[PDB]
Amino acid sequence: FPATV
Amino acid sequence: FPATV
Amino acid sequence: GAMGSMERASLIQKAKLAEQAERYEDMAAFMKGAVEKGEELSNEERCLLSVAYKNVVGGQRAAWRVLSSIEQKSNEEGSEEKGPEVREYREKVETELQGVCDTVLGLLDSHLIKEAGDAESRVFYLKMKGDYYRYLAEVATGDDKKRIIDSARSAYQEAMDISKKEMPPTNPIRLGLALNFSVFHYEIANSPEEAISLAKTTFDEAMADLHTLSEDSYKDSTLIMQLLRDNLTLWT
Amino acid sequence: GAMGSMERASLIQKAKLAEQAERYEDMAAFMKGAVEKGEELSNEERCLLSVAYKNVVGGQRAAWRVLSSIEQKSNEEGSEEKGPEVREYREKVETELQGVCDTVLGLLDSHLIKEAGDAESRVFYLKMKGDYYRYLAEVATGDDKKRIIDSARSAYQEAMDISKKEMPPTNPIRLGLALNFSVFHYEIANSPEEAISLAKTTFDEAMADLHTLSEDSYKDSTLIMQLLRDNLTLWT
Ligand SMILES: *SCCNC(=O)C(C)(C)Oc1ccc(Cl)cc1
Ligand SMILES: *SCCNC(=O)C(C)(C)Oc1ccc(Cl)cc1
Ligand SMILES: CC(C)Oc1ccc(Cl)c2cc(C(=N)N)sc12
Ligand SMILES: CC(C)Oc1ccc(Cl)c2cc(C(=N)N)sc12
Ligand SMILES: [Mg+2]
Ligand SMILES: [Mg+2]
Ligand SMILES: [Mg+2]
Ligand SMILES: [Mg+2]
Ligand SMILES: [Mg+2]
Ligand SMILES: [Mg+2]
Repeated sequence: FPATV
Repeated sequence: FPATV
Repeated sequence: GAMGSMERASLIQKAKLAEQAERYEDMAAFMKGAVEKGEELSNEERCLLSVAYKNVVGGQRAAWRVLSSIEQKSNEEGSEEKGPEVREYREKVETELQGVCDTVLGLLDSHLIKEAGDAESRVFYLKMKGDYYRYLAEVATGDDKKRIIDSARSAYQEAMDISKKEMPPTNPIRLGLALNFSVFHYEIANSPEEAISLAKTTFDEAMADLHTLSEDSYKDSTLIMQLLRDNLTLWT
Repeated sequence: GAMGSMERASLIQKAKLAEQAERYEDMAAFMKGAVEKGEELSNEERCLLSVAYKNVVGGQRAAWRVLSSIEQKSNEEGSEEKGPEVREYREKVETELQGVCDTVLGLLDSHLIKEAGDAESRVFYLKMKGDYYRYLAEVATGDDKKRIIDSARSAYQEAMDISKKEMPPTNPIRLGLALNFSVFHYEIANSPEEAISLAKTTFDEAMADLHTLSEDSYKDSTLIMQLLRDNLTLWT
């Protein structure tokens, strides 16, 4: 999964 | 901490 | 509100303790109680609210994905029928996740966003609105799926418009918003090109502004820039 | 019982799904519902019950330790008074932990132990009884602390007596019981010598019985033997 903040 | 199962 | 009788300052203090103890459900409950006092939140308090709910919903999302994968494998050809239980349990987790998202969106709508005038607060809350509609979109399948996706898009777009007018390109909130809206494009809106373009332009514009920053600000901004680069590497 | 309307087999199936999704609170709730159907549990079902509650209470114990450490540091000389909040929140976690322990002890007493006649079931449940009284003892401070410790000791001792008569020295339940009773001696009963002696004798007697085992049984037994050795290394 891609990075999110 | 010591191991327990 | 079960936190109604606790002082605001005590709720904030306990949210910080809950974070140290990795008790994120408690942390979220304390921060909900703090928001419900009706006063605006500080920068640090916004971080506490976001961290708490991000961890709660992140765990729910991870579990939902495990269960949805099992459910998919059980519906393929040749799989043995095992009854309604996988679907039921996936639905249970999904309903709990949707409940948490509804709670966060409810705090944002009543009344965090409408009182948020500074960019650092308003962009932060609009980003959160986009994020929690995005989590609803991840599990949505019904008549309202397109409206859910569009609610996420609209919140992110308003946040982006403000961030570009009111924040420098290295501001970590602006960077994190762009990171997450880019993920929205890629994973939710079926717009991988927009996702890649947004991540690249955000990264490049931040790079060109790093020279203005102190060492500590540089560390903060480059941390999020690396996440943009990580996603670009995944996608190209 | 909120699980009262769900089939036993469905509860077991969902406990297994919850384990895969690392949803241990759900797993514990499903297994509680299964126990409350009133039928005895199989070997595998005993493992599901134990894993679920071990993970729930383990997380509570870890959080309690973090909070109790903060509370201790706040009571030292020179520390700034920060009000009742650390104590309150430690008490909140403690009360939840005690509630989980009471629930497990309640399942064991009503009526798992009294129907458990085979060593593999009875020793397992008596070990669990010792474990959950040990967790209560970790947080106890009142008039009943000695009685709580003695309840743990009594359950472990009965389990040990049966295990030595009815199980080979390499049986993993016998080994795990000895591992945990040894920890009880060291951490709860202030009996480090007994803890060390029990771990050593258990290890040595298991070593001498490994020759009787298949490759797969050997793997199971040596895994727990290494935990005994790990604790001995910590303690010597
Ligand atoms: S506000 C939460 C504290 N900040 C963080 O955890 C990291 C990821 C280091 O920074 C950001 C989080 C959220 C945003 Cl919108 C921007 C930076
Ligand atoms: S019964 C739970 C499944 N077994 C385990 O997780 C390990 C630790 C490998 O084995 C034992 C657990 C509990 C006991 Cl009492 C003995 C072995
Ligand atoms: C991860 C760090 C670098 O991001 C932050 C920036 C600023 C504040 Cl005030 C804050 C409070 C935070 C928390 N209790 N997690 S994190 C955080
Ligand atoms: C960790 C393993 C080697 O210990 C076991 C032995 C025997 C059974 Cl039947 C079983 C079921 C288990 C589970 N769902 N965690 S673990 C487990
Ligand atoms: Mg108050
Ligand atoms: Mg649904
Ligand atoms: Mg644009
Ligand atoms: Mg049934
Ligand atoms: Mg107490
Ligand atoms: Mg003895």
